[PDB]
Amino acid sequence: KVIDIKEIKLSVKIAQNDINYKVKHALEFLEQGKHVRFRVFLKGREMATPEAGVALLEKIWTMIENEANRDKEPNFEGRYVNMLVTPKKAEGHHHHHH
Repeated sequence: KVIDIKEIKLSVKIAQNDINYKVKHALEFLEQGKHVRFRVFLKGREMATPEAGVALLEKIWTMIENEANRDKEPNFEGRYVNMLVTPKKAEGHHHHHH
């Protein structure tokens, strides 16, 4: 595959500073025309509530929605809640290789 995708991980019990830092890189990779897969693993106690991961991911989406497109919704599947964002620089079609 020519499409390289970065899978950035987060946690329910995560610092906001860490989230902020991660969305920065997420945006930069999007600017490269790549995809970032946000995956969150429920630590243990919060594993009883999948919505915790969903809410975390939604916050991320809120932060980067300015330069990111939403590929799908965050959902709990395989003990990981994942959401994917497509770069807004997509559909260039001719915008590659100088």
